[PDB]
Formats: sequence, C-alpha cells, structure tokens
Amino acid sequence: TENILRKSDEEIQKEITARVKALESMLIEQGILTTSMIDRMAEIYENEVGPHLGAKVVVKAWTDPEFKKRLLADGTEACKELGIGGLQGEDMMWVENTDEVHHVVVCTLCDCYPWPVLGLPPNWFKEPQYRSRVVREPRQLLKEEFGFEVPPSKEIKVWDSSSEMRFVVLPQRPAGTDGWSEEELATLVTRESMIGVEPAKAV
Amino acid sequence: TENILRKSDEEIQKEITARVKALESMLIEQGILTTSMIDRMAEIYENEVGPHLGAKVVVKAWTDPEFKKRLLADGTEACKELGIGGLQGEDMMWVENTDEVHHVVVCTLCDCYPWPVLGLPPNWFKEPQYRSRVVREPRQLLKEEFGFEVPPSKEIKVWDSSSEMRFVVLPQRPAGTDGWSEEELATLVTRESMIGVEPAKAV
Amino acid sequence: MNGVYDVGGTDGLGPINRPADEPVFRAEWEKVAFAMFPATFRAGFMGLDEFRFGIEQMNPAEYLESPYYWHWIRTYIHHGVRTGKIDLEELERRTQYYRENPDAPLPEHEQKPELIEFVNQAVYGGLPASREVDRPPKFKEGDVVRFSTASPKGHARRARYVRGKTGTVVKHHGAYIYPDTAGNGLGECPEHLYTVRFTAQELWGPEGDPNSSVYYDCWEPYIELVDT
Amino acid sequence: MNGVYDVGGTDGLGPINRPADEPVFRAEWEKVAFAMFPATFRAGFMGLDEFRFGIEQMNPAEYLESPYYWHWIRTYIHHGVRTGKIDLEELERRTQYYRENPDAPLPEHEQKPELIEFVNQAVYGGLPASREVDRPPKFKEGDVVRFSTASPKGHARRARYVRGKTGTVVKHHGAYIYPDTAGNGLGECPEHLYTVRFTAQELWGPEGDPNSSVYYDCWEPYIELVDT
Repeated sequence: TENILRKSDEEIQKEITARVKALESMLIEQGILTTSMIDRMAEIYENEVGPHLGAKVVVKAWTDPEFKKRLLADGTEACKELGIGGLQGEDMMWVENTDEVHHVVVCTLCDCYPWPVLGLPPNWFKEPQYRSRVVREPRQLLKEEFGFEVPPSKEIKVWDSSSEMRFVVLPQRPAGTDGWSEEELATLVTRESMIGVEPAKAV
Repeated sequence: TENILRKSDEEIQKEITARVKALESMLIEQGILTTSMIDRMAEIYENEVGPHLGAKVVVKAWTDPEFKKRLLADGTEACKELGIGGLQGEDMMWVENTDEVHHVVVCTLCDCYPWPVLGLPPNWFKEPQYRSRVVREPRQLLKEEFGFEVPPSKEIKVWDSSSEMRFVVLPQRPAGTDGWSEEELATLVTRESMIGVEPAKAV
Repeated sequence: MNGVYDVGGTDGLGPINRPADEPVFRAEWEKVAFAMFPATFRAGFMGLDEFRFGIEQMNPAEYLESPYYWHWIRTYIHHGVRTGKIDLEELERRTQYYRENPDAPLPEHEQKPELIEFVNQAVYGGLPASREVDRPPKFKEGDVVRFSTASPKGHARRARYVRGKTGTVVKHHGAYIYPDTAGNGLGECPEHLYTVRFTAQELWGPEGDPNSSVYYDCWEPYIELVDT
Repeated sequence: MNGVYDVGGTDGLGPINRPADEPVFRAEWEKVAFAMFPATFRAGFMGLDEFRFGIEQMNPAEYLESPYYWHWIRTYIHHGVRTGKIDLEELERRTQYYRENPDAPLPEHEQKPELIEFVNQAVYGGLPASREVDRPPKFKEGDVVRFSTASPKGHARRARYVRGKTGTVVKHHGAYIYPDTAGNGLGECPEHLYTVRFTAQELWGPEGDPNSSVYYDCWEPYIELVDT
C-alpha cells in the first residue's frame, strides 16, 4: 500500500544488498558460512524440494485407500513411505477436504509451512494480509482473493500452525477422473490445493 | 527507531508540505477554508489555550476545599467557574492523587486530551510508545521514562479515555508550601502533573 | 476496526521519544492540517467519530511512523473522496504542482467572518456530545459487567485488550453519541456511558501489576451484567 | 511478546498481493539470507524458537513492509550481538564498504565439506522438536479447555486472538520443545502439545462465521480444564 514514508524499491534493494554482503563477509571470516553452503541450500529448494512432492502423496491417497488411512493417521510416517520428509515437515498432519468440510492452513504468528512436501512458501503466505484475515473471514477471503466460493452451509476449518506440527490439506479428487493414472492426476494437484486456498484443478 | 525502508525526515517533510498545500488550495476554492481561519486556530492554541489554565484550577482546588469538592463532583461545571472550558473538554472529570492512589491518563485508541485546561497534547502523548505501554506496565513506564518512582504498595489507576469524557489529574500539593499565594503555587503545576506522568514540582 | 492503531497492550513499539521541549506546531503545514479540522467539519466532510475512523483505515506502517497531523490529512482526503467533495486526480495534479512550485501562491479567496465566528464559538463553547435519551441507564455503580467480544469491522471504541474482560462499573455519565453508529455514518443513536474498572491481573494475567487498575469508558451495549 | 507480528484478527492490513508467479528467490541476497539460517544455527547463534523471537523484536513498521528475508537478517544480527559473535561497529563499517564497492570480493575462505554434510542431513533428516517426557498428558480429546490470559514479554506462541477463549481438545501430539522457555534462552523444557478447536463465534463474537472453526496448537501450560 502507499506509504509516503517509504523509499523506492530500488533504494531498498540497494541497501539490503550492501547490508547482507557485509554480514556475509563477517560470517565467512568466522568460518561458519561458505559459498558452497549457500549454493547447496539454494539448489535444494530451487529444483529438488517443491510441491511436486506433495502432489505425489495426494495422488497416492486418491488411488490407494489404505495409504490414505495411514496418511490421515500419521502424516510424517506415511510420507516417509514415498521418500518424502525432513526439514520443517518433521511432524506433518494431513486433513481431508470432504463434501461437508473445507480446510485451509495459515501461520498467523509467522510463516510455518511444510517444506518437505511444498517447498518454501510463496510470499503471500508469509505476509500480513493473508495471515491477519484468514482466521477472521476465511469464507470471504477465499472468494475475493482466490475466486473460491465455499457454500455458506459448508464448514471451513482454519488451521493456525502455532507449533512445529505442520498441517497439509488433502484436496478432494475432482470429478471426471475415474481411472486416471497417478501422473495424470498429479497435474490437477496444486500448491494452492494443499494449502486449502483453492480446490484441485477442475476437469 | 531505525527502519531501512524510511526516507529521510527532510524528504518526508518536503512531500507532506506539497500534499498539504495542494489540499489547502482545493478547500480554499471550495470556500470552506481561508487564511484568516487558519491563523485564528493557530493563535488560540499557540498563545491563548494552554496548561496555564489547568494550573489555575489546580491551585484553586489546593487552596479552596469547597471548590475542590465541586471540581471532583463535576469538572466541567467547576472549571466553568474560572472561565475555562470548551472544545475537547466539554465533559471533564478530575481525579485526585492521594497518599494511597496515583492516577495517570492515556488514550490508547488515538489522542483524546483535555484541550481547555492543557492545550494541545505533546507529541509523545499521541504516539504509540506511551499509549501501548502505560496501560500494561504503568509503574515501570513512569520510572524509566519520567524518573517517577511510585512505591509498589501504592495503587496506580490508568484512565484510558475511550470516550468524550476527559480525565485530568489533580496532583498532590507539594510539602513545604504552607500559605503560598495562588500565583506562587501555580509555578509548581506542570502539564505532566495533570497527565499523571510526573508529580507537581518539588520545593 | 481490529486496526493497528488499537495499540493498548502492544509490545515492542520502542522507548518514548520526548524532547525536553517542542513547539505547539513544528511546521507551517501542521497549522494548516490542524485548522482544516473545523473547516471540513463545518462543510460536512465528517463528524468527530467518522474523523477517527478515517485515521483507523490508514496504512498501518505509515500510521506508526508518520507525523501526527499527517493522519489528519489522510482522513480529510478519505472523507473528501467518500463524499465526492474532493476529486483525487485534481488533488494529485496539484500535489505535483506544489512539489515543483512550492512557493506558488494559494488560490485567490475572500475572507469569511462567519468562519472566524465558527472557530471562536467551537473553541470556547465546545461541541458537546452528551445527549438526553428516553431510556433509563441499564447499569449502576458496583455492578460487575463483562465487555463484549464482538469485533465489528466498522468504527467502534472496543480496544482489543478489554474485550471479554470483567470489571466493575465506577460511574454512569449520562448518554452520549454512540461511536458504533456515528463513526460509520449511521447517526448519533446515543447510549448511556459508563466508566468501568478492570484490574491489571484481569487484563494481563500474571504479568499484571497486582496493585494497578485500568479505567475504561464503555457505552451500554459494550457491557453485560455479571453481578448486580 | 504482544508484538505487531501477532497479526491474527487484525483489520486494515490491505488486500493480498499475489503475482501470478514468482521465483523461489527474488534476488541473490535472498539466497544468502536463507542459507545463513543453517549456518548460524550450527554456530550457536540461536535455535528455532530464539530465531523467531529475534524477528518479533523488529521495529514493527519495518517488519510490516520489508522483504521477508530481511527479517532473517535482522534476527541474525540480533543474536550475533546478543552472543558477542557479531561486532556491530565492524558490521556498520563493512556495510558502508559494500555500499560503495558493491562488486568488491567476499573474504577469502576455504570450502568445508562438513557444512555441506550438515545441510544435506538437516534438509532430509530434519530437526525434530518432539521429545519424550516423564509426565503423562494432562488433557485428552473432548476436554473443554480455556486458553491462558497471561501476556509474557518474552517469546511464546500465545496469539492474542485466542487468549482467555474456550475450546475443545482435538488431538494430543506428544511432547515438544516449549517455546516459552526455548525462545528465551531457557532450554527445551518440553511440554505436551495439543490442537484445540475454537468456534469463530467464540473468537469474533457475532462477527464470526457461524459455520467455521479455528484450530490452534497449545502447549499444556496454555490451557486449563473446563469440562472433562
């Protein structure tokens, strides 16, 4: 929003860049930070860990009722079956959208998000506009921001991740996908459908 | 506090000045604002209405127990006796500091302040640092910010002016002033002593 | 409004900045912003409660660090647009004009004695908010009452730190303009007004001073009976 | 902390800004800030709970409008100074150096295989916060509990919108690192963890969706029994 007090984005970026390089130089001299360590972190979350991993769980649950049971009882242990887990998803609890219940996830106090299945959160998830309003007016927020209308009679459950427990939405399988392959169904599973701000893709 | 996002004070002032002059030009063309109207408002609160008026009430209450009674029953009517009243002090309630009770006034939601006896509030009264903390840690705030130590056993009453009622502290008369003239006692009465953030002046 | 302006009880805002002294008006633009209050009031831009609501709708980061009278400018513009009395595009074009020509003259205008009369009358007579009502007060001193947990999105004087809390009625003041209607353009709809005492421990839990209380003014609909 | 970061239920913050797409890292400096998290963790700057507390102590106006990873920089500096591992004056002098010489080289250093091993191990093994305790859980599913009204000034996960509110235990997860000690440098002191359901009307009064509930995670000391 407009703030007559705020420098330009370019002036802000220039300042942050200098400050970060200066801090980086100091930690390098302390022997605790290296360029290879920076590169590895960035490679993992740019190309290795992403919402494609969460979609694999979702499509397995959609096509394997026994796995779905296990996923809903202990999410960390279930995802471990597919080789998925680790940092910031050590404790994972999956919640299933149904005809009566819609789930949406938030972290009002900061930014908590299930990295092993979704990768790093998009900036809007971490920012104050989404975090402040979704606990208070979830139904309106979903319709205005994401064009997602949830019927008044359907209950919306907002999960505020105040702990190290991580909540992940299992979206409902779209109609019209009988007998689809696991690859074919994954194209319908979006980051947004596992946060609960959108359904899985139609058609 | 430091905010890497914030322009300089000079750049902020230059922008506000242009914005205000532009708005001023528009209201002038609408016939609702004039330079004489701006000057009169500024004269009244720069030289006519100020905490010297509140001090006159205080010293009357200190030297006139019957007036003190009336002041504590209905403050607007009592101050009217001395020719004091009007805008933003239409409803005035005075609260008396004693050996058992200390009073301090705030407006956490904005800026409410008894203009007819104190004039316009100082900037610190309107700002978020004082307003946020005085309702939560009055005893510590008084000692750290104003060097005013209130003994643990003495009750502090914080008056949050959420309405058009205005609260004004009647400070305790300092010891050593027996028989002082009303003029002589007024030199001890400060803006801060009628907010409750300081006692009246010692000696 | 659950706005950031409702700062009571907030931590981390910084130490108080308090020059040993400071003028009433720190710049000429502040005198103008101050004087525009009676001017826009008289012109029908807004009343006192709407005035405050305009400020409550500011960008919170700007509210937190801008000069106080800039808040007033923001609310004048808010209500000027709301009422159609201010055209934003003209305003933006004039802003750029005075950025580039800061010494350019103000528009030619006639002085108006009635605006001076208004100023003096408001300053010394006041703008009293007390009103008479036909209904008697529902509460009385000594009543134990609980503060509403409602969280309207419009204007109200329901600081978050007092919501759902229990306290004792200290005084009934009569009936006054009710913010929850007035600030939202819905008229005065006056309600009885009370001061209510909340202990610090009631407000802050164990972190509260055991020997301190907060007095807060509640309009009748804010509070419901606990113990008569 | 009653900080501005505790934004749940706040009004007036603006519409969501959500580009149709955006990269994982918007600038090179963001990769650095991200990677400094495991680096300072391993070096003993702070743990996860202390990390968050550092951000909670930011200037709120800066927190509200700065790039997310700038928050991380702030907390690294906060704890670097706190532990004496970072000298602020040197840091300020180097900042000005890289302002003036943005392309100057970084210090010469050797690469460390153990730092890569640490990265991979943390990413794929995680940093689990669950802990075993000798005491059994005090609560169980179906219990009606009320959330504490305490308002500590140190780190905790006590969002203001849930304080003093009543809800029903949905699940007990086991015991976990307790923020109220961990984030304040007082150790893990693990406590049983529960999810608790609060109805929107309980949270927001009449302004709450009649058909919506908020699920919130509470460590045992946060909640006290109402109905078993």
